[PDB]
Amino acid sequence: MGIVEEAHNVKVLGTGSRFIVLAHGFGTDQSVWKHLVPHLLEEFRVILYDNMGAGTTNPDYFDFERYSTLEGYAYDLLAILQELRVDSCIFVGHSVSAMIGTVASISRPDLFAKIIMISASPRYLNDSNYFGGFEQEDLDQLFNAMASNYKAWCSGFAPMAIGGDMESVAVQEFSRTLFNMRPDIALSVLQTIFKSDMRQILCLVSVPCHIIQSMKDLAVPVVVAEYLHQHVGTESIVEVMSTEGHLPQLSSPDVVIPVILKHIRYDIVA
Ligand SMILES: CC1=C[C@@H](O)OC1=O
Repeated sequence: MGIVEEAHNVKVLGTGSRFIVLAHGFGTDQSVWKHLVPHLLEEFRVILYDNMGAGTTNPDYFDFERYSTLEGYAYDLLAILQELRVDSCIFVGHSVSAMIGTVASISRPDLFAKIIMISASPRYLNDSNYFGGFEQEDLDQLFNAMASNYKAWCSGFAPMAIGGDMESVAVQEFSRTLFNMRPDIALSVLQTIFKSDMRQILCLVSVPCHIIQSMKDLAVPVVVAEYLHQHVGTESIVEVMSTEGHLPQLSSPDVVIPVILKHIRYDIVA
């Protein structure tokens, strides 16, 4: 394996000709895609990778300056796509990875045939002019909790992010990946995500975007999906699903997998 492949736990599965890249969100890893991957093996070559800072990655590679902005993660994605020699791909970014691929696509639009966003937001904090879902006090509270008892925070956060029954399998799975992060990395990364503001780069997007989210998502009001639709600088489409949860591809795969497959297969009218 190449040096980049190894560092990000890169996997390339399936026997298709076209590439599809699945990029996971905060607190989880490439296993979040477990219900989707079996349906792509015949049509594509599926690229899975882990973000630096996930519990599956080496904590000594986490460079706090590099990842102080989402650009740092976008550089990692480009490096992965280069090492693998992708010509073009369909990119599926979950949570923060939606914006990471968006940033990457502005530097290299040739690499991206289409972006599919799941549980995406360009900004979580409110503005007298924009509703992201959170005030600064909400954040201060979250971070005080994380810093004071990470193990306890993971147990209470997991059911909230996942939604539905608090003793479900998906909650256990997310709870476990959450606690596998080094607490100071988890704290730093979630702060970086919650403070971010990508609104101004949306009009520069030149790759069509499919914007998918649960109707009940603790971190993404439904109006943020409309916001991304309005401000993305090219063709885009919204699909709000009748599901609850920030990781719906994991907690409601029976419902969510067909939606993602639909947006992989069909294209938006130019
Ligand atoms: C999983 C997730 C949390 C959200 O705030 O952004 C993400 O990446």
